[PDB]
Amino acid sequence: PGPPGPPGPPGKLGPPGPPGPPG
Amino acid sequence: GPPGPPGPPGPPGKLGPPGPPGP
Amino acid sequence: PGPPGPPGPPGKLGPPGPPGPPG
Amino acid sequence: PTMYGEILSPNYPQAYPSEVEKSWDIEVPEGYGIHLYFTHLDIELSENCAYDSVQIISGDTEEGRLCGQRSSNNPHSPIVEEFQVPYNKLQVIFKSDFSNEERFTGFAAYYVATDINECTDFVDVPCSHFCNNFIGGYFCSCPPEYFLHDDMKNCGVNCSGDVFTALIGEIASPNYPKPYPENSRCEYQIRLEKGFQVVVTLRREDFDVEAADSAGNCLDSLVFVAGDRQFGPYCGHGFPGPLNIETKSNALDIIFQTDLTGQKKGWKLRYHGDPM
Ligand SMILES: *[C@@H]1O[C@H](CO)[C@@H](O)[C@H](O)[C@H]1NC(C)=O
Ligand SMILES: [Ca+2]
Ligand SMILES: [Ca+2]
Ligand SMILES: [Ca+2]
Ligand code: NA
Ligand code: NA
Repeated sequence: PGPPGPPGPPGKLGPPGPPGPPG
Repeated sequence: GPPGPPGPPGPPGKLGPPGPPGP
Repeated sequence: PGPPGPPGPPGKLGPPGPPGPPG
Repeated sequence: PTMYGEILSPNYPQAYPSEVEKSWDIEVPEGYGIHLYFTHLDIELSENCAYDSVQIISGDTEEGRLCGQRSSNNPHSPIVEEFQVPYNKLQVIFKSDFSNEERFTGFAAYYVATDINECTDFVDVPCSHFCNNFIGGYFCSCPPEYFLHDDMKNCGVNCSGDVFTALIGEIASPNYPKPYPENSRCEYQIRLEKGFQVVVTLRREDFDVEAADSAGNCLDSLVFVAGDRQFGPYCGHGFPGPLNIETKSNALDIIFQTDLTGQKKGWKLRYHGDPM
């Protein structure tokens, strides 16, 4: 049999993190 | 001959952007 | 043997990003 | 305006910074196309190349949008991606998003001016006879005794200039009764004294010009101009008009126009002067 297909595209960008502290 | 199988799924997405600033 | 297989599907969603700065 | 050049990602061959948008404007002189080719490609991979990408824009359409890591198939060439545009201008745009999770060394590209072969590269050849291509342009040429028109496209025989002032004379198409030249405009002028009128006579068998098309249009034509009055255009096997024409004028213009193909025996006429 032939070579397995190239791996798929990478997953979607992760969501932004939470808001931060306050100096 | 026999073609290769459909490849594996891609890598997981990268880390999201940093969150917004706080108050 | 056979010709290359097709690409796989997309991977899982990435992890949430770091927390925001201050200010 | 250059003939060749080099396009490198920011900080090449090291990793490129985040959140950058760089653009290059490529211009080669008129008469040239552009061969753009990449010899290195190491950019962050994403679906539809949304995060990081290098963009190629010709005219204002998108020739390509590249990202990811790729090496060459051939060991005889380092070229990974290449574009051939028939335009003399091009734009390259490189952009990166907020983060790189690995070391990405960007890209390296080169462009060269490519000559346009106007004689072959297009559906139509822009010359009536011989097309001569050279680097950066082209030119048309003509067979012996044919000369190039002001449009620098059409070649034609020089058969104008002879002004007739004699009260009686004969006029024939070039080379009569051998075939007349192609793609030419022959202008004959008769100028008599005021008190006289030019009258044209010819035998019907002394006129053989290419026949009209299916719509009655003359491709080759003979026309007589006496001021505003007009006789013709005439064409076909045998003179279709009057065998005796009283022009009511002492000045007459005879215009013989032929296209590129289809030539016949031609024509032969006589003029004389009648009183007013
Ligand atoms: C053509 O020949 C005539 C002489 O008969 C000459 O006066 C003229 O300059 C030549 N060339 C053109 C373009 O008419
Ligand atoms: Ca990036
Ligand atoms: Ca050329
Ligand atoms: Ca003709
Ligand atoms: Na770089
Ligand atoms: Na003739």
